[PDB]
Amino acid sequence: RYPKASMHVVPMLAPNDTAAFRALFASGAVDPASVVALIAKSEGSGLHNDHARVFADVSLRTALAEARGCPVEDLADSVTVAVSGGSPGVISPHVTVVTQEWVADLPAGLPGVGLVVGRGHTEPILPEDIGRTAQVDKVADAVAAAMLDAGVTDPDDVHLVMVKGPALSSRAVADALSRGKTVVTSMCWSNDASALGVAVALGEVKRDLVADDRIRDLFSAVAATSSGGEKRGGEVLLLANSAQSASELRIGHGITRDMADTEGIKTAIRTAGVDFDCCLSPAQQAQVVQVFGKFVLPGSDVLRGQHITALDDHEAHHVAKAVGGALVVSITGQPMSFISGGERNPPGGNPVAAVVRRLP
Amino acid sequence: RYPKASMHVVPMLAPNDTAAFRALFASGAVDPASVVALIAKSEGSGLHNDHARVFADVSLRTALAEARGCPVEDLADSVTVAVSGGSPGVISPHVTVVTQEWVADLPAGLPGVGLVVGRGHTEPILPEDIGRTAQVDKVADAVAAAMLDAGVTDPDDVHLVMVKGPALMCWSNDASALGVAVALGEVKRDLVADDSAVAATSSGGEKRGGEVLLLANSAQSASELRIGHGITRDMADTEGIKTAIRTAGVDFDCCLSPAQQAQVVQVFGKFVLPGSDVLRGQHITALDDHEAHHVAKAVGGALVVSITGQPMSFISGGERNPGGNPVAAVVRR
Amino acid sequence: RYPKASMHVVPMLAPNDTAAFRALFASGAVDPASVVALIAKSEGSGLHNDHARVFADVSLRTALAEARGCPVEDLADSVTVAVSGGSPGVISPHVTVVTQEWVADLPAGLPGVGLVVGRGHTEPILPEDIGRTAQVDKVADAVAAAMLDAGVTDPDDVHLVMVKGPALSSRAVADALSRGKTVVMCWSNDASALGVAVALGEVKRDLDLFSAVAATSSGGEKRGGEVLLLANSAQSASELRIGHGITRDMADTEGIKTAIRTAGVDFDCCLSPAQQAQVVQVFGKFVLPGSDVLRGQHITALDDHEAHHVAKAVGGALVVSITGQPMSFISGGERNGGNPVAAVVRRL
Amino acid sequence: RYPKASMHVVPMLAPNDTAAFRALFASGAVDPASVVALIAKSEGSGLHNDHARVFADVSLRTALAEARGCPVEDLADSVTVAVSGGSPGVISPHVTVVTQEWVADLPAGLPGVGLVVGRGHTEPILPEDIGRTAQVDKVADAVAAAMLDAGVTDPDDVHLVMVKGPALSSRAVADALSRGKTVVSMCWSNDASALGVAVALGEVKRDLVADDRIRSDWDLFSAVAATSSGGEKRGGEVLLLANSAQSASELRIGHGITRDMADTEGIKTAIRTAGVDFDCCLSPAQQAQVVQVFGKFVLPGSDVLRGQHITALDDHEAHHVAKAVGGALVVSITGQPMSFISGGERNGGNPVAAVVRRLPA
Repeated sequence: RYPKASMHVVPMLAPNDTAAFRALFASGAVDPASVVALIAKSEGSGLHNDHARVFADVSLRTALAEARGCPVEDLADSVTVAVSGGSPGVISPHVTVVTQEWVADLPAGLPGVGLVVGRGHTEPILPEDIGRTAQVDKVADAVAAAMLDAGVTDPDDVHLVMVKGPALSSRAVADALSRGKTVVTSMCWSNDASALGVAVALGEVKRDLVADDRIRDLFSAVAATSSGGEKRGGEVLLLANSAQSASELRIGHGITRDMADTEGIKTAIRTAGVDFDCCLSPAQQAQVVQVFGKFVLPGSDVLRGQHITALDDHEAHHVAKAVGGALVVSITGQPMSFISGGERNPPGGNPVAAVVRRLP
Repeated sequence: RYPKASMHVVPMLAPNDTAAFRALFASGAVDPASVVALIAKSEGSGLHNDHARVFADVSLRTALAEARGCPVEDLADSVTVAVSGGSPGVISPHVTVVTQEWVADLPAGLPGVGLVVGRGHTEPILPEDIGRTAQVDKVADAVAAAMLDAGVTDPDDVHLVMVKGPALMCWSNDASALGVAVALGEVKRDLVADDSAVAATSSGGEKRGGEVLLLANSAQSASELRIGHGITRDMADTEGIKTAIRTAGVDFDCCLSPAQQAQVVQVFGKFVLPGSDVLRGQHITALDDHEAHHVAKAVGGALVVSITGQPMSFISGGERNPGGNPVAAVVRR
Repeated sequence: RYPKASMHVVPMLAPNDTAAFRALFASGAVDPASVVALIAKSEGSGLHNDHARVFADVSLRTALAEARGCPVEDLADSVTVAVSGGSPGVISPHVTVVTQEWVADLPAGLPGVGLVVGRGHTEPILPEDIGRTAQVDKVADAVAAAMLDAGVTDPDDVHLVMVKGPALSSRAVADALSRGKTVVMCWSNDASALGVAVALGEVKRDLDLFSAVAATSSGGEKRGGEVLLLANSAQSASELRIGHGITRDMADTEGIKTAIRTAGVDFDCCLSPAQQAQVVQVFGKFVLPGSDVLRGQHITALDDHEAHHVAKAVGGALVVSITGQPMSFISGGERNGGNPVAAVVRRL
Repeated sequence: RYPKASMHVVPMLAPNDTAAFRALFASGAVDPASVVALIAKSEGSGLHNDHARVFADVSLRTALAEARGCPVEDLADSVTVAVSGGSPGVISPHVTVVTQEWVADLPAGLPGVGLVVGRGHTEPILPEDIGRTAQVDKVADAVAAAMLDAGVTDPDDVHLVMVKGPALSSRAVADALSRGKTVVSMCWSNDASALGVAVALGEVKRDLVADDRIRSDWDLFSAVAATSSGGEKRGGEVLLLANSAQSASELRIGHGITRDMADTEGIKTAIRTAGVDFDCCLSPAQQAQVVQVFGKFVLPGSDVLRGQHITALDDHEAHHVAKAVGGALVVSITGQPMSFISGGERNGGNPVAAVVRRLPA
């Protein structure tokens, strides 16, 4: 069997504006039953208590389930819904719809490698596990599972790994206590452990070097981790390439070197299959289907030898995404770009992945 | 009487960090008596009640007067102090020190036109004038006066005009901008009633005296700098910045080389909120956002700095308005 | 036809937490078909683009229609859903569920006047009407209609009037233009408030000119305005009574106290725990003050970028300090120095 | 010698508005040379990078020094300048000017105990000390020194202890590393400082202190500590307000504990124990007897209030909101917007002190 993945980027005027999204299926353009991921940007704060984000999640699930003719509960483990809140500046709220179907015959004429999607699920992550080696392990297992689901064995062909974990709630800690266990305290821990899990499963870090005392040098260049809610089941969404891919897309990745750097974005675009020096032409820009950039706050308050306010700013989270969005969009000309972050900090360095067209 | 203008960009770790600024003069590198403008970015909100901004203003004046050996009151109309609050993201707080002296003796091999600075003062602007034609007129007079002070007569050689007006705010700014338009012939005076590509207007305080700071070019310039300008087409556009850089004298297609980047001394970009919430055919949140003022500057700073690689860039704006934002660049000549 | 109004205040841990709300009906405690108003506080910004607020609105409707066995579209003109965003400080997010049944025996036991609820609907308010006398008039009609629905004729027995109006969109302005008409949120609110004043005789239709009891808000494109009115009447079978007061300045508790007292609680300065518990709900609108002078001193309340949030924080602190109940309906934050506050207490 | 302390509360329309402040001295009403503390509220964010706060600090010092006829550097260790940023809602920015002179003879007719002010200085607090027992100890020493400076030996007569400590700067950590020491910021310094106060006042036994329980064992606290930290200055500072029988002051201080975020009883207890006799409300006259309130409104320990969920810990504007609430409470009782409402940092009981008039018979 050969995998055929597609991406459709549709706008949202509000967290609950599913008009264009529904039109995608109503028009016959996309089969709702083949949808494997929804990756969205919503308007709002982007903070841990952003209810708009949840609103978008709920709305998108309800729309998709309606289009499938199933009740909403069914979508439980069949689709990855990842909504990142906060869409400052040039970032246009949207949802990227990811489909994948498997076909008996490989189309001919497809150059090099092509996009493939894998998904994975963690064993329940108990509150006692959060930020600790148990989480690291369970995530690693899920990532390996996702690599297998995508039919990928070379980790250098894995270009983006999104992990959704749980965070510590008061009900969670109460549960831990009620079973005589302790907790690390929250979201910062879950995220770090998750990132480390990715690093382990992709061989970027040796498992021997992991311990609860060293969790919070050891990095993944392609991890995009987030945490929240009470759901103990973690989830992995993996985007890679393979020679067996029937997709008309290819993914690449890069590392943004500092807060003002465009080269990481460019590298993502270029390694995905677009050939250019400095700028993209309109046509080349249009070949870029989606960019997934995580713009976490920098490691320091020094930028090109000068002091910046980016760590001191009460609005740091918002500002970081604003800057990232400005950069990405200035290159691609496409406001509907997936700009996540600015939680906390390759030192100084942020991941960015690009999905571009791969034509026969 | 050739004019020789220079710019020295020095960092500030805080609104009252005048260390590097003082070192500029203490080292003999710059003559404090030749300082004609201070143009700074401070950390803070950028809003009308930003006291950090005022803190930077007060601190800078006190430092400069100390370096001059005069008391602070004397600087009253000899130096233009313009502090724009709010330095989000990649913008590094700083002060651009602008000097100008006249020299008897025009030095040989300077290509084309060169940077010149002019300054002007309005008649008192009465509260009854704010946002009305009287303001428009008084500002226009001050701009003409500034053009004369710089020894410039061709308005196509004027590349930046900063106006500082009083408040009782959006009105004062609009009237001031119109004043600039009138004085540069961009708009006919007849078309003005109570019912510019290069204006950078701001207002605040009770001070009835408006102030103009004008940056232009002239053939008679002994300056080792040149200024250019551009128009930012929408919120995601880098072409206006590039045009500013290019027309100032840097020859490039798409990107600058490290050397070329280093040839850019300062950028003065005003990033007012867009005219609409549509950008490249898509909805954006930029007008709805409670932090719009901050975000606009963040975006502008990201753009400018991504091109020049210099965090100490003068990114102002955040005020309210489908596009069209002024940017000036000062480069080596 | 004797009216029996009740209020059930239930917590929400998030805009879409309808657990306690659903349990209200599932337990048999409240009949969902008798629900006439949902009045909620949600977590969020309280600003014009607060989607959490909308999230709560949608969630509440979807929960009430479920408990009614209808689909959600029906709740159409039958229930007033009013969600005020922004719950800073001591304000606990919640929904006050307002039921009203008509019935047969007037009990006795039941001293003086009692709570009654009236509802009303405006003629479509066209964009050309917003902020103008047409709106004033249509709102006035809707308020009169609501007074009638409640069986009240004396406007001195009306103690709270909530108006939901439309605001000006682009699509609205485009509409006005396409028919050659000229348009004038702040506007819609003022006109609505003036409507209430007219209908209650506080201001003479042929003219400093406030309503002491109006609580107005505007938003969306829906041309149909809505009135929710809370009053008293001698014909009321309710175990509750409503009163109102005016908050004199930003630091004043006397308006809250007056609301409580005139609703039927007898106290001088403080309430006892028991008296506190007699207070079922407080509806206070804490709009920004008229000036930046307070007890002879300068305050930052008008300059503050977070003014809207801070005003509610202050109001919530005041109300809750008196009643000891975090689940209090504290709205406002808009720009204007006297604020309305109403209290609903046990009759008993 | 008998101490005579006074307090003059004057408004500020901006961080650098020293008009009313200067008029205080120019009018002869107050002797600038007797000023021992400036305690101010400024407009601004209240956050760690609030430059308006610093602006107020600088402005006040410059004004005071000008009034003294000395240069500003001299005020170095003679005056405690404590500016708390962020004045939301009903809080009117202002500066409370604290004077103290010593007199040979005690005026007669002064009932009970009276206000006295003490000041103290820590040994340099090294970055390796921040949040650790070394800080706890150095602060304790400084508080004992302040108690002695005020002529007070009974810790039950100490009603407010303001500690200004250092915080961990990026250059501080570099220094620590450069000397082979470890570190761990502002929350730590504050906790350690608070513990220092608790130790020096006998509220907590020294034996019970350890680096592993400073932040952990929340049982250990001081009912009267008001701690803050910031800057690079290694020298901590204590400002202590107490009572004594030897006081010639026409004021008396009291304190209370705010039980939860919605509680007025702590404020009331402060007022009452300071010398105002009332049950529930104050009369206008009684209100006017209250000269200043110093309340620290740090965020609550939990998000449960009177059995319900509140947003106060989740809110991105928590720091601001906490002070808005506190200010509402204080001002609702005293009717005086110029009240010293600090806090906003993190943790469910908050200290509040009140200074009222104590008139001769």
